[PDB]
Amino acid sequence: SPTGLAGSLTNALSNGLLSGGLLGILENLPLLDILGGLLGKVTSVIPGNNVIDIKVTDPQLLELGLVQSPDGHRLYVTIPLGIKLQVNTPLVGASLLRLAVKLDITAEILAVRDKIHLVLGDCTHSPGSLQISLLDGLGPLPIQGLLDSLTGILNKVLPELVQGNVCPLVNEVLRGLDITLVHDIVNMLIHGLQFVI
Amino acid sequence: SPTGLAGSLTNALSNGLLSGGLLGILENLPLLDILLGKVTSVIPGLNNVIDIKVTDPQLLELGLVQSPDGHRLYVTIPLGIKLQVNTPLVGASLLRLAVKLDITAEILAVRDKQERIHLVLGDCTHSPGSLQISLLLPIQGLLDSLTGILNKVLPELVQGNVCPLVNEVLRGLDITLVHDIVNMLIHGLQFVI
Ligand SMILES: [N+]
Ligand code: NA
Repeated sequence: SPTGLAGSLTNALSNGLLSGGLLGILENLPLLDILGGLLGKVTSVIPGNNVIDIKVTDPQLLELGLVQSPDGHRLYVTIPLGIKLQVNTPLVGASLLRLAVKLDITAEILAVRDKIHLVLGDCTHSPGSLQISLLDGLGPLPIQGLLDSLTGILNKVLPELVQGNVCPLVNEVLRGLDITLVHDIVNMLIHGLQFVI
Repeated sequence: SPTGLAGSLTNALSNGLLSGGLLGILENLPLLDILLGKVTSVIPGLNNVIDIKVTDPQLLELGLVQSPDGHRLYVTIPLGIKLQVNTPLVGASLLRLAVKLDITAEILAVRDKQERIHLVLGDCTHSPGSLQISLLLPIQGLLDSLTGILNKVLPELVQGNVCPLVNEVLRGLDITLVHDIVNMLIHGLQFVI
């Protein structure tokens, strides 16, 4: 089952991310930190328990993708990510929405010189990767009256959040990859040779 | 466990050989099958001169080296066996031997006139100066006789039975491992440390 560089890099990346650890990073996202208006936020806190609450669970990593530029000098790894968002309200003590979330992080890997060598270029959220799906709901009301408003803000906040949280890690994983694996992959890029087919 | 090509190649070969399966081939070597005293034993009815068993077949760490131009590759396949010598005539054992032998497979990348690149074996040979022999009522006499014949027969026998295998293994290697190695050899690029 030993294989070539392409299959070795993605296998090595995954193992690096998981010992990062990515899943913990994907469980401890500060979604509320960022996500009338404040009057309610104030009335509930001063209420002396309420508001809505959001739990992050079932974080997961899926099979990485790998694509190489036609010229052969650049590598683009895509990192499919998954989380579930449990939307509740402690006030009534009920769960209103259960969402499944999927998102991709597209990291570009470059070869660079500074006397370590295989480095992260652009880390970003792939456009169109964010798929929010309804898993469960208290009833027809939150689904017909809350979801779309909720997902709407989510399509605006999450991607840049995940990118910012995940993106540092992959760089830490690139530097720390097997020395000999890196060396070989660099050679192939420098000479614009295809190893991802 | 994920490494570069060199590291990956060695592990791939080791797993490939063992599941080949190399050990069985070494045990089943036809050492015996190979004048007056010889024909005499045949004519009598109820007698067998001597027998040899091969035991404790073992595969050691492969060695890898790359040519200076970076176009050819030389993998070293260290081998080990134990030879127990018996005389079935009497019911006795005789002596035990430890034999260590090295096989050297050269691995090349050649370009086809049709732009296709194939990875090719040619050639495999028992490595000169590899064969080593050690001792585990008297028996000092035959020892030099057994040592002498082993010294002029074994290496070619092992080469003959083993390197057909390695050739089988190289064919069955991972498609992308081969394509990656081949590209780097045919473009003269070092990946062996
Ligand atoms: N809504
Ligand atoms: Na629910």
